[PDB]
Amino acid sequence: SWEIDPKDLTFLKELGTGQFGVVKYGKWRGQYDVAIKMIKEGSMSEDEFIEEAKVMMNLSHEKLVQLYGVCTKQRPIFIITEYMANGCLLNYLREMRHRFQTQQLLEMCKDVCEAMEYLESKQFLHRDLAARNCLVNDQGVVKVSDFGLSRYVLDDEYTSSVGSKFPVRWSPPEVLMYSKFSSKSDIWAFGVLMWEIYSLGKMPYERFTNSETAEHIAQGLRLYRPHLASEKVYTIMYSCWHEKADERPTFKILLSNILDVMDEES
Ligand SMILES: Nc1nccn2c([C@@H]3CC[C@H]4CCC(=O)N4C3)nc(-c3ccc(C(=O)Nc4cc(C(F)(F)F)ccn4)cc3OC3CC3)c12
Ligand SMILES: Nc1nccn2c([C@@H]3CC[C@H]4CCC(=O)N4C3)nc(-c3ccc(C(=O)Nc4cc(C(F)(F)F)ccn4)cc3OC3CC3)c12
Repeated sequence: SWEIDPKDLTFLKELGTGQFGVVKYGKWRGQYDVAIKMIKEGSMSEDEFIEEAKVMMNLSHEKLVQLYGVCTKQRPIFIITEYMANGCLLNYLREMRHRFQTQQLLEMCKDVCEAMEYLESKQFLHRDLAARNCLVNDQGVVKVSDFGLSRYVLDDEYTSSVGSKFPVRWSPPEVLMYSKFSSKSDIWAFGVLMWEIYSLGKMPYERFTNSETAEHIAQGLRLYRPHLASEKVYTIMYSCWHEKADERPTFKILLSNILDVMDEES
């Protein structure tokens, strides 16, 4: 192995600063488009991160951002992945110029759902699913990335429910109260991600702080219907937020629900 020779990279454009590193667009061996992510020095538990990155090189799905290889014989480490020309899903949703149809928003949900069903089938949790960790290619296809990487973050503001950078707004009650992660905490976050999509990238619980969000969820209260979601779309995202984790659906059930709504609506 998975080691790419960094001398085979041509850097063409600075894409900016993403979460945990700078990303560049470039080519590999003069021909192939790639994204090159330079992992910020001191941000990750490096040996654990590299070992898991190499295991993850064996994952492949049309709706997962493909990992190609790594460059670990110098610092910063580089991760070489599929290049997603339309960038981060959250930024993309927030651009009102796109004038999305709701059928396009439901297709974005389905793309993510397929990717998560595949990760679950391979025994992987995402652990930080959110629009900010999804990317959009030149054809408008949404794919999931950054699966599992929260496990290697060294900054304590990101790693426990008490932290300022912890994804409180994408967490179920058992995560906020007891740090209980499971396939069902990924299901809850997926429902929040459908809410982000149908809200065109609004922050979940936008009028609340993280502390107030945790209290809201502790009182059994939830997000409410985005204007663009139909009653059936809202029923699907809401089903992800059952207080009892065992009552939440699986990704395979959500996928069936989404396809049924697509056929019915649009
Ligand atoms: N592939 C990309 N293509 C185009 C743009 N991209 C950006 C932009 C950065 C600037 C901001 C600014 C605005 C914008 O659109 N932005 C997006 N980040 C990535 C990107 C590249 C690599 C990985 C990456 O290395 N992922 C990874 C790596 C592993 C590992 F191998 F390490 F294990 C496992 C799982 N996933 C993740 C990426 O984006 C994260 C999802 C949002 C990419
Ligand atoms: N890593 C994989 N693991 C398992 C399955 N895989 C599949 C399946 C093929 C059958 C279909 C059918 C059904 C299914 O699930 N499918 C998926 N493709 C890849 C895979 C995808 C992309 C690249 C890839 O493009 N790699 C790359 C790319 C570059 C670049 F040129 F971009 F720079 C440089 C270096 N490496 C490499 C792949 O596997 C080979 C073993 C490593 C992988």
